[PDB]
Amino acid sequence: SIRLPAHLRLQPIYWSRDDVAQWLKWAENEFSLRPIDSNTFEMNGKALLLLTKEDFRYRSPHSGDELYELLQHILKQ
Amino acid sequence: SIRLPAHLRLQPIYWSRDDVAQWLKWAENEFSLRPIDSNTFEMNGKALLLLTKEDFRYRSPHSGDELYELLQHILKQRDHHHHHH
Amino acid sequence: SIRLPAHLRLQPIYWSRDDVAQWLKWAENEFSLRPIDSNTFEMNGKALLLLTKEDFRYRSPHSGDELYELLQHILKQ
Repeated sequence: SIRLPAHLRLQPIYWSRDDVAQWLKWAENEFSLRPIDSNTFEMNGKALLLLTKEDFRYRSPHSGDELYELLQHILKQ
Repeated sequence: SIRLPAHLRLQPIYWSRDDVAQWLKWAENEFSLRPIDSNTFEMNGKALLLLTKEDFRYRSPHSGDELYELLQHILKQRDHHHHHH
Repeated sequence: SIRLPAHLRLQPIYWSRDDVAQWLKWAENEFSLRPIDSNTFEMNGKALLLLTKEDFRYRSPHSGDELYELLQHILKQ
């Protein structure tokens, strides 16, 4: 299953810039992804929700698609 | 959700150049974007609608994707406003 | 038929990042595919299951569709 750390259980639309960075770090560890510079997603959650999947892919060629789908899964929960 | 001020809740095609500037200020605040220069898009809404996402990135290296997609969301909202029951 | 080697019979959701790489190595040989880079999917099984078929196609222009359907077959088994 997919369970977020307590500090990230709020809806993504409320995530701060730090929350987004924490989410990226959590995802890296939970899914064994290649590390990326969190500054590639220089925004909060409300802005993150505006990005298209292609926007995720160009920011992270190696994990963007997974991160986008992970976010969709979180929203669907 | 996303709610524009009254003077901007019209279809973007009806936005004046000043409306576009006001939209940028509203967006910067609403989405906590890095400071957007007032000369980023000196044109009216009809003109803004002709730009591509790449154009938004060139004009706003820091917030182009956010701004372009925010405009897409606004267009979808207007479409729903005019076509729902 | 399609039979996974003993070390890959555990459910994909439990695959480690190395297991995913082992699956790719097995698939390339079993299906006579073009060479698959061992880091084509830098993630574990939980992450692999979140990707879409389009993502597989982008990651592997030569075999992504086949690998995605192979995974579905494994999940159905």
